[PDB]
Amino acid sequence: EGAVREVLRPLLKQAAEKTAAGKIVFAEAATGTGKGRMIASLAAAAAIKGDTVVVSAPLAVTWQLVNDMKDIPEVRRVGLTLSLGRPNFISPQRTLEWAIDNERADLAAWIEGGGKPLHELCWLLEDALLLAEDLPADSLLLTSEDPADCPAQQLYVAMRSNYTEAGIILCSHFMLAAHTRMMQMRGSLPHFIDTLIVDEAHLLEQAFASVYTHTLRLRPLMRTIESRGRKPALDALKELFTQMQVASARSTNTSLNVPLSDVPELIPALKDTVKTLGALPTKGMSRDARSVIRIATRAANDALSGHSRLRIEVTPVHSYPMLLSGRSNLQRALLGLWNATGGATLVSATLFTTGDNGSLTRWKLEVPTERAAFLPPVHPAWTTAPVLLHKEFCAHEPDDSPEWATECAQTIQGVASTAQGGTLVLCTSYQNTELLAGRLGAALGDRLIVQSKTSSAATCLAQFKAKHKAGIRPVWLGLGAAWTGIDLSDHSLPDNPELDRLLSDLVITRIPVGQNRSLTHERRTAIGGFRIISQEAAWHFRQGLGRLVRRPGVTHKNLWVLDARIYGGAAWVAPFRQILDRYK
Repeated sequence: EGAVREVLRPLLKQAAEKTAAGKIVFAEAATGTGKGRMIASLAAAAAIKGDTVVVSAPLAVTWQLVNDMKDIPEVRRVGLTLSLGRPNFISPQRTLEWAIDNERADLAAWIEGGGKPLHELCWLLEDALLLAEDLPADSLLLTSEDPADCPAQQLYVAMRSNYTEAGIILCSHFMLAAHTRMMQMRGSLPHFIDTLIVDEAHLLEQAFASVYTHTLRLRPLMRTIESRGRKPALDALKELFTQMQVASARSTNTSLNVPLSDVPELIPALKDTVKTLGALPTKGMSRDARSVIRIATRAANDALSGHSRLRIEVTPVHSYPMLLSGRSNLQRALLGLWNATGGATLVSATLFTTGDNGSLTRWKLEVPTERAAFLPPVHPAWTTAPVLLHKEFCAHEPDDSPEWATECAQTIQGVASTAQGGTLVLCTSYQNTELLAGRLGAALGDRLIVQSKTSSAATCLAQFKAKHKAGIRPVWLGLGAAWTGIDLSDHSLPDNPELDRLLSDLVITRIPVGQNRSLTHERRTAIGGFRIISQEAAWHFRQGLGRLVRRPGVTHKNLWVLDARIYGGAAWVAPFRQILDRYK
């Protein structure tokens, strides 16, 4: 209990209390405040009382979390274990195959190299998601029908051997979501979690979302069908492929997620497929082909079903044919989680939108308001003290045009000249990256790091690290996952914050409006209006600004916000300027 830093001592004692009361606590503490110490204290406290403690954390931070939690002597009496279900592991074979015919050389290399971390934990889905953002995880996850000699399969078996029913179960958000959905469908986790601690809860929602996303990928399926039932199964898939195109042109864009009612052209083939794929003999099938037919049938069924929304990728737009089916409402699934939860402490650096307003996060995770509790935030002054906010900005309104691209690249070149070290330059579009890359790369080589669909966020991260260690002054056109969850703190030199130049300049080229393409946020925006478009945008803005200051004691860091609309004095940019007035 005594581990926690002094400033987090109050937020602990409330959160431990209310969770004992049965409330769902929203504990927001900024990055670099020793949150893991608090997590350890709460988990041990609820474990010594004897009721089941489950701490769900992104598996990337599970290492430091166990390193914090085993320093409590009570978590040695009462056992600590790690529930590592197959939802944590991809299929190396299927993932490598998907990487090849989608030309993600980074992902293919990582699989070939052994799936090493970015027993030892390999083939991790979170690492693969660092490597490939749009991974169709549902059809690339380790299943029960995968070969015993498949490396990920046998690593999972080796860990299932070491699993002992214990007091504190450490968990990934994906394991939690998969367990909850499995419980949902009846009518390796405790069927009633008495105490729940969710680190990095801002991601938990997406986890649940991914667990309900079923994807039918027709090319590996057709090649797996390679026997009795060949023409019917292959031609059912062929028809399903040919009907996927009469909505890939009918749609005003390929990207709007339509229900099954809007596009009935897919209804027959689906049915056909579901039976033809089911007609094939399982005696006469290799163990690994069972997985690709099972997952395909499950996706096709979850298409022709009560509550699901669809999207298509076929023909000239997308070389890899793929039908996606996701639920737009996660109310039943998250309420099944919460009804099986006595108390819960949602912990993250970003739970609130302004002050202690947990309303949007409340609605995201479908917490019942009678249980919610918004404890006050904990943001020490050093989150803004070393930072120096500047004024200059690309006067051209960001409209994804060559004029804006050239002028913004001019401004970024100036920043690069004054830059004393690593520079992050966050964009909101692949196109914004393409343009800025082309115009800004004439002046910068061996310094420019351009994020791309081919060049993963992880590859650019490692290139930033290495170009820093050698003495180059690197600029990174960051994108997507660069706003959230890339740690740009120099990992050497921990014992002195000193003058860390790995991230000296952060550069917001554009306000992150509409970066959330999830179905759930689409429903929310439909119901509640533009105000939560703005709330989500300011949420992403907070997270992007959170890249810079990672721990107490840093110096000479510079914030740059190049958006024209922020200084144009309009009304909607008000909550952004409000978080900007907190600087300099």
